Amino acid sequence: GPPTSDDIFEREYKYGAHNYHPLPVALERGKGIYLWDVEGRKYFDFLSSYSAVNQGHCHPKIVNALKSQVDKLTLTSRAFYNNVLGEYEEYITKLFNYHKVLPMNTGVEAGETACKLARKWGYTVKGIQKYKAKIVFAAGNFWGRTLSAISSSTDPTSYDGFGPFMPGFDIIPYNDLPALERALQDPNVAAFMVEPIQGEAGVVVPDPGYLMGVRELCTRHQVLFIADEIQTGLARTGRWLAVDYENVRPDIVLLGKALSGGLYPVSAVLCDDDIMLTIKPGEHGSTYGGNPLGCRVAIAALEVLEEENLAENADKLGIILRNELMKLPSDVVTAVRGKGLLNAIVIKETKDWDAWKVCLRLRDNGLLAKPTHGDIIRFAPPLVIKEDELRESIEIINKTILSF
Amino acid sequence: GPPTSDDIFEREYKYGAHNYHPLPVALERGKGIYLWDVEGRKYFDFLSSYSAVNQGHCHPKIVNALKSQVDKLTLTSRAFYNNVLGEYEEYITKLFNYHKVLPMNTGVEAGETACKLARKWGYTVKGIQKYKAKIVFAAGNFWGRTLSAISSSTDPTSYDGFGPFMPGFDIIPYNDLPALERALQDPNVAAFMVEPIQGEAGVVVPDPGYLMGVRELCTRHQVLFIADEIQTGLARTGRWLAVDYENVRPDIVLLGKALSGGLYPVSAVLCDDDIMLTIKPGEHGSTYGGNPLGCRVAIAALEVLEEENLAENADKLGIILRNELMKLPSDVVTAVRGKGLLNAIVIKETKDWDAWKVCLRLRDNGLLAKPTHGDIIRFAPPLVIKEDELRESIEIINKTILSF
Ligand SMILES: Cc1[nH+]cc(COP(=O)(O)O)c(C[NH2+][C@H]2C[C@@H](C(=O)[O-])CC2C=O)c1[O-]
Ligand SMILES: Cc1[nH+]cc(COP(=O)(O)O)c(C[NH2+][C@H]2C[C@@H](C(=O)[O-])C[C@H]2C=O)c1[O-]
Repeated sequence: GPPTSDDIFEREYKYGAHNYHPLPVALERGKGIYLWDVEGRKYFDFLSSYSAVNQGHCHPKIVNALKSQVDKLTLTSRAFYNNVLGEYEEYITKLFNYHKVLPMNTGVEAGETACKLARKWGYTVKGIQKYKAKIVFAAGNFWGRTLSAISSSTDPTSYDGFGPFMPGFDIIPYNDLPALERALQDPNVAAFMVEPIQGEAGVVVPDPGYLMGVRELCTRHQVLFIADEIQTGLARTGRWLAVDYENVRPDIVLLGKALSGGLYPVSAVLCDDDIMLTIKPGEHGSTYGGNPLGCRVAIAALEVLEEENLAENADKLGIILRNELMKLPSDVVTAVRGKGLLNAIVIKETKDWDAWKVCLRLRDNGLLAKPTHGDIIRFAPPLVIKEDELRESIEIINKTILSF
Repeated sequence: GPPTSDDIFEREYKYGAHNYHPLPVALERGKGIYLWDVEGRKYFDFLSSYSAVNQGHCHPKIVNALKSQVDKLTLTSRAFYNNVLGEYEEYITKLFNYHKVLPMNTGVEAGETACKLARKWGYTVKGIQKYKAKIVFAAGNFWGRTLSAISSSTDPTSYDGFGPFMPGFDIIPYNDLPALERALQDPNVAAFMVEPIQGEAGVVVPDPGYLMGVRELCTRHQVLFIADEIQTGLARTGRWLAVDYENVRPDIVLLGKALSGGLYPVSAVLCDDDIMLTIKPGEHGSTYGGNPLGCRVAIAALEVLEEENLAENADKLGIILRNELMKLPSDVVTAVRGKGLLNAIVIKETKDWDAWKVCLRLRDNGLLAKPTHGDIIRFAPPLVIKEDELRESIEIINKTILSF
């Protein structure tokens, strides 16, 4: 065990795969909104592990839930029942007001599950001829790194080199109701999968009334509306789900990341009986999906969000953050956009700087954030952050931006 | 919170998806080789969560590793480095003697990652024209429930209804070297993915010399040999990897399940530099893949396997188990097969009994096991089980089988 930061990089370089190019910073401790590196330096976290730690790192109540259950039982597999799962299922379903939930582990798996449902329902309920069922996605979407996920990606870095692509995936522009209308003319379309705000694409927010339109068009052409809320859901945008901003009820909602508070890989797929029960016994699952340990963390993690009114906090602090960022000069920061605490800025890439360089200097001033395309820096702190703390971070941003 | 077993079933029936039909038994506690239900009844576990708990449930050293790290840091995402990952990577790679490891969460994800590597290497190193690269699998294979996984399945229950399938997946019979030779005639084949013993299919063991043949044919036609050891690896069959029985070195090995000891979803993809480095930064990953918490559990979990010589235990006890099971009457138990502590029996389905009924009666006599096709019951206890305990379980098996 080499203790120094450079030794952590070079050890991961030798023995680990080069499938990431992370911001050079070796972290050793995390608590609430703060991260510490192995030389003891302290950083505000403005990524929140793409929203996985809405509750802040190692939130005590979520930690205790984990610590309590590990001493009892962690995995039976779903060959048997465990005592915890059904309790979790009763909570999550009643919370979001859907008949049933299907538990999975990672975010991609929730997506894969939704496509399987979309398709199954397409064949069995809609009466589409077998293996002609289609799913529409939006350009800029991101929902994982499986062969299926990357088959619906408009990002060359994701799909280039990764071999024949899954058929039945059509792609239309995001934030475009005429495009959706055009596409849903084909009776073989089963679902449209879309994010209320596109995270990985650079916090792209659609025009007011987009989600209402999507809901209305889906209903009109008998097509399932799948809301991927893995990153925008669970309080970050300032509501339980980002779709709540327009009072829209998707057929299928996907949850992940914050569902655990960073303590365990837990994802969920929420839908009603007419859709969910198209999948009979033996036809879908996952070894760790619904395990006792994950479910306990999830209950705790959801309790934190509700009882600390983190949505309401996120909404109000979001406004402050954006208003301050808009005071930066238009020549340097060309855009500020977001809902709640899922915001971003676009920096003008020039001969004296880019987003990477900025993020390096932010790190040197005690703030951690990562660029997502080369001009776009994302500002997503944990939702347990308070007004003064946020105003310290903003000063760190201003300082760093104005120093170039 | 209803405390009774029937209430656990009916609550999961109402609020949870119907994608499993588990053996009616509601478990609340697990430790070593034992599981306890909510009415306080005690059961030997002869499934080991399909090999996830090789180390027994809640093994103290693995528990402590989890308990220690949760208080420190659990998830930064791979936008940054953490202090733990590279330590894990140095251990796992040196243990199995491969240059690099790519960390993922669930078993399916390791599979998906291997195909992506197989393909990428096919295009970039082998020079296959883009999107003609093929992967061969074996009939009866099982490696997850993604659209890709089920696209290579010969099981109707897995693929029927799940919409157009991934191209470039050819399927040949298992345990058939002439079939493999035939298939690898096509220069566009990139990899052959196969299990040393097929778990989900009903513990199907190939003839001695199959894996040597597979290794020799793969090498001859410049095709990657991908060994899925998610279930057979990590001591269960009586070796570090089941492939070790024939001293064969696959190009890519997949690990999972026992890599954590049931305490966390951790999978790994192990290969050398010429294959691994075909994937550049930004082109593959996973939110929870390589997280500090999972890596700490994994180190601990691998330490238990080595320092408690569980392979050596598994091998010896395996022999006893099989020898005893073969003494059962041929009229009832038509086959016994396995390596180490991954065994199974086939029951003759008749009007007086089947595998399901048997497993119900085993439950009533304090043993837990599930059938995998309707005639096949799997016997896979945790590897920390000792000779007397195993001989108590055997008496439970004999008793139950002879009572019909
Ligand atoms: C809306 C939505 N839908 C599904 C998923 C799949 O989630 P998962 O990783 O658990 O399979 C995600 C995960 N988003 C990630 C993962 C990440 C990495 O480091 O690989 C980069 C990144 C940026 O957004 C998601 O944002
Ligand atoms: C060799 C190998 N390779 C990949 C995977 C997928 O891994 P994972 O589920 O972790 O994603 C598995 C999973 N084995 C399981 C999971 C299960 C269910 O409930 O669906 C049926 C069962 C029987 O063995 C595997 O044995």
